Amino acid sequence: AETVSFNFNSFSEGNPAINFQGDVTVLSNGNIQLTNLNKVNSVGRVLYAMPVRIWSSATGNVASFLTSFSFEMKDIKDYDPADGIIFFIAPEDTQIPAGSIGGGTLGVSDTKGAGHFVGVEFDTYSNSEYNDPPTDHVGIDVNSVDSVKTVPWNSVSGAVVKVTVIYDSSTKTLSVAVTNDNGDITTIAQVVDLKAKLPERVKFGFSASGSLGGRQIHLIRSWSFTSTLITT
Amino acid sequence: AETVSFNFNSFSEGNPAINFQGDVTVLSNGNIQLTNLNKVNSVGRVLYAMPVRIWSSATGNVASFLTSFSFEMKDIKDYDPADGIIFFIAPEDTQIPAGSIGGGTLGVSDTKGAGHFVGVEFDTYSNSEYNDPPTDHVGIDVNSVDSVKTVPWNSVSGAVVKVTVIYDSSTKTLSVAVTNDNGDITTIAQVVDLKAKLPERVKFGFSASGSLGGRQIHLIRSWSFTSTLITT
Amino acid sequence: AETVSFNFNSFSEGNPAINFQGDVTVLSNGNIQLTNLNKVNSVGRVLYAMPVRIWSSATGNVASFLTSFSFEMKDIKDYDPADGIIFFIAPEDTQIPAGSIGGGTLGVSDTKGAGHFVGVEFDTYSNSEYNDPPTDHVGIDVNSVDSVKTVPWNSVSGAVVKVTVIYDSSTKTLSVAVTNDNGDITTIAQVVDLKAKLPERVKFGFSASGSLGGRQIHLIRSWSFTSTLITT
Amino acid sequence: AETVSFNFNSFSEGNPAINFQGDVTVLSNGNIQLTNLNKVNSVGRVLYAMPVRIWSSATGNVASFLTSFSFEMKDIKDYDPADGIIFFIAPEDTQIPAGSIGGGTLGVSDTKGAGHFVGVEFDTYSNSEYNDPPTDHVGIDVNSVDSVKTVPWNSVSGAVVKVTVIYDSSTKTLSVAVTNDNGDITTIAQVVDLKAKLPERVKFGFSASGSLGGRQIHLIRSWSFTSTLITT
Ligand SMILES: OC[C@H]1O[C@@H](O[C@H]2[C@H](O)[C@@H](O)[C@@H](O)O[C@@H]2CO)[C@H](O)[C@@H](O)[C@H]1O
Ligand SMILES: OC[C@H]1O[C@@H](O[C@H]2[C@H](O)[C@@H](O)[C@@H](O)O[C@@H]2CO)[C@H](O)[C@@H](O)[C@H]1O
Ligand SMILES: OC[C@H]1O[C@@H](O[C@H]2[C@H](O)[C@@H](O)[C@@H](O)O[C@@H]2CO)[C@H](O)[C@@H](O)[C@H]1O
Ligand SMILES: OC[C@H]1O[C@@H](O[C@H]2[C@H](O)[C@@H](O)[C@@H](O)O[C@@H]2CO)[C@H](O)[C@@H](O)[C@H]1O
Ligand SMILES: [Ca+2]
Ligand SMILES: [Ca+2]
Ligand SMILES: [Ca+2]
Ligand SMILES: [Ca+2]
Ligand SMILES: [Mn+2]
Ligand SMILES: [Mn+2]
Ligand SMILES: [Mn+2]
Ligand SMILES: [Mn+2]
Repeated sequence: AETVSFNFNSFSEGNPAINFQGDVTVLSNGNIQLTNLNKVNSVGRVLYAMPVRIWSSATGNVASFLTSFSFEMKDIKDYDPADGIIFFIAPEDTQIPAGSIGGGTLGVSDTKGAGHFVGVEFDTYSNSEYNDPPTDHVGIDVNSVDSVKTVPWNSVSGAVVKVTVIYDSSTKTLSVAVTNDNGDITTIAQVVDLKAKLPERVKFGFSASGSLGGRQIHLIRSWSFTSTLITT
Repeated sequence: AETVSFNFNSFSEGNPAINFQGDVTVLSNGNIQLTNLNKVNSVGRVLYAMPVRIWSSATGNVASFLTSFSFEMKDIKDYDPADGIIFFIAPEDTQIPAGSIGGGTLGVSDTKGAGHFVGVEFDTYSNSEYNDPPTDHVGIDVNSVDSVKTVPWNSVSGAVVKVTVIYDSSTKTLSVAVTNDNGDITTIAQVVDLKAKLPERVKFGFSASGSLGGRQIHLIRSWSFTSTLITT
Repeated sequence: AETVSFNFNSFSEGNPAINFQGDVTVLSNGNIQLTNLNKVNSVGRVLYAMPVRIWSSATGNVASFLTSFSFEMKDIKDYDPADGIIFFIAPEDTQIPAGSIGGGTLGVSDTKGAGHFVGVEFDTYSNSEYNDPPTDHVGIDVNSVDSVKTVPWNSVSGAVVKVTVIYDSSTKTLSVAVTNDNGDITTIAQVVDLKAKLPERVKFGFSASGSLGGRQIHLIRSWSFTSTLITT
Repeated sequence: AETVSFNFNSFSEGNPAINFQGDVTVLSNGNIQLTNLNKVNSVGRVLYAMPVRIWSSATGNVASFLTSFSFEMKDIKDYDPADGIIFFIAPEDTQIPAGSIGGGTLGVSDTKGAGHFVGVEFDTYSNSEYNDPPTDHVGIDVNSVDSVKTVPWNSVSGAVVKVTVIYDSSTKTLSVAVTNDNGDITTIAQVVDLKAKLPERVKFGFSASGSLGGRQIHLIRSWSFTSTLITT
């Protein structure tokens, strides 16, 4: 089988194994800070530089993957804690949408909320334009920030959140387990045909954004990942 | 919310949080050995002593849970490396089946391979009487060792295996991510309505067994667990 | 290490992790109400259902623990706001003393004030028969409600009180930090050898009581706890 | 009573409430990074700007206090993870020792390891010149980094540690509870006469240092404090 595996307990600007897009910046503590607190409509994204083959066009097999990462979102004086973080999968040539307004687009979609990607969003602001639930939530996104499915969640400022994601190729099931600071877990699963939605080779990464009045600290602390594609 | 969470990096006899059934033994390194290498049809089971309420008859809600554990199976001279380990969920009054023949029953079912439990098996011997695939495998079991679903797997002697399981109550999806020593991951997912198959109060644990000719070292090295039930 | 850890931000009847004894009742808001305002000499106790091994006779080791909890006492019309709440540790077979008169015994001692337990009381009535200080007070109790040591305190009706207790096994020191509604803190420390006073396995819990004329609302709002025993 | 209370969920340079000394720096995420990874023998300290009266020469009373804080230490490529962080109490005019060599001095003692301060150290390097234990450890220091008492500990890279400290004026006991990432707790308590070792007006703060070959990330994430002095 074809396996791609990597582990990051801290990051560094200059590490070729990672693509930095937008306002992303690396702190002296190794944390990746996605958005710039001073910029309006800030958008920052980080992608694993090596594209991953999530499915074979020859066998029709989709890859199974296991990934876990930890992030932290914190409030900053006088700004609404917005808009959130999104773990996404997109075509290998993905870039921040031209003229991105940040905000509820989470840095992965156009103004209508459309884009080419599959991801798990940790949404901390309710955008009625994208049919967001009234509270903070974790959502499964398929080519749109208008979630296919969401579950109520609570974003605690300064809290380190651990997330585990399992994608089972056979069932095409995407399940997420979120471990909040207080020990409680929040889960959400959704069948998503990766081969029908994305190209053979994709890139994995994170993205976050802010608006003029909505800004907060978005940090990726660590990230381990393993994908296995059966080639037979 | 109602959360039960525990983390075992090592075990020690005398700990009231752990119930031992059968040929279980605690090694000095803190590892648990499930079967006795000198006994015919050995069965060993370890359970979290406290019953967990996976669903509420009052709200009809089912709990979501996230658990990861690591184990090791090592061949011993002369015996067939069998029969494996099973991570199961059973009624709180669960006991080793009376007159258990061990072997392919994995210590959780009767001779016909039937019993009251839901589990994830790491089967290393092909029992045709229970329709086992021809190779080592991982399987989702529901009241039977005749798996509802299996996925080809490989048990490497002396290899430390890491497993992560997510049960999403909303979708009733049980997903398993197995990480082999060589970095490759194996996944298997299955929709299982815990509320329909199990009583409100259950116990979680591991069971291993052998036969006269089938014997091998079965080790549980660690186990972390978190279940969250919505009480409103 | 052998660690037992739990966290309760709210409670609900049916959670097997909790044992109720006496007139305990769970409110719709998730709070636990210890006594029944309509019963004479009411006594209500809640205990963590799983026995904890605070010390090993095999190693002579004693565990250290950190626990924090919040409670509230509210006066009711024209009953005496009596008699208080007590956080205690007792043998796992602990039951409300037979023929308990409640009142000043706080639900853990006999009529003479004797019992088998260690605890921290938040006393709101002064029982001369138990040598209570003339005012409300926090006290360290060892097998008796005739506190080994007390510190003046003031129970404010309707006020939420936060408590932090640290037990350092090495020095056998039990220190308590009580944070009042107004912001001030009250502390009390006392060396207590748990190994000498209690058996290896015990239970932690809260007890409250009243009498015929002494009754009030005793509420347990939250409770987090962690103990670690060195097994080596 | 005279009570001083403050709570920081994030810090920032320019906040008059805090004094910065040495190589301290405030990351955009609100975290305080005590040492400079690029400087040899780096020392950074942070203090609550306002001196706190711990004892009174008039009444002879000593204040009790409750304080908890969280920090994080993480390794950096090719540098020994040293030397650690220390929560200290010192005269209101306390300064980084003249000609400090950082390293095992933790930025509070001279070359011989002497200084005017009381503190709890989270020591990650074994300096035999100060009689350190052979492993990472937590220690109570009184005017010397030659801890009056230490307890075995383990500094996990990238893990967020929570510390709770209670000082009971009555028994003059200083007990510390350290909650590790894996949930285990470590405690240490020592009787310390603040009145005899420190002036009436003191300053609380954190200090960390490194050497040429010894460097690591030292972050202070949050800090709440409450001291109450009985003025009668
Ligand atoms: O409050 C945060 C949200 O802001 C929305 O945009 C605001 C913008 O921040 C404000 O300055 C003004 O222009 O009104 C806009 C419309 O609400 C974002 O659209 C939303 O995503 C949040 O970031
Ligand atoms: O070889 C391992 C398998 O043994 C099977 O039982 C054998 C037994 O070991 C042998 O001594 C003889 O009695 O024949 C039995 C039937 O094949 C178990 O049934 C199977 O589960 C494996 O353990
Ligand atoms: O007033 C509260 C105290 O009452 C004492 O008991 C009283 C009882 O309430 C009253 O009805 C009558 O029977 O006299 C008793 C003796 O004083 C309790 O002993 C004390 O603990 C408080 O609850
Ligand atoms: O390795 C960390 C320890 O370093 C010790 O100092 C070293 C110094 O880092 C190195 O450059 C060379 O000069 O040898 C010194 C002697 O060991 C510190 O004394 C110790 O506290 C640690 O930081
Ligand atoms: Ca949104
Ligand atoms: Ca089998
Ligand atoms: Ca009393
Ligand atoms: Ca040192
Ligand atoms: Mn959304
Ligand atoms: Mn099988
Ligand atoms: Mn009393
Ligand atoms: Mn030291």
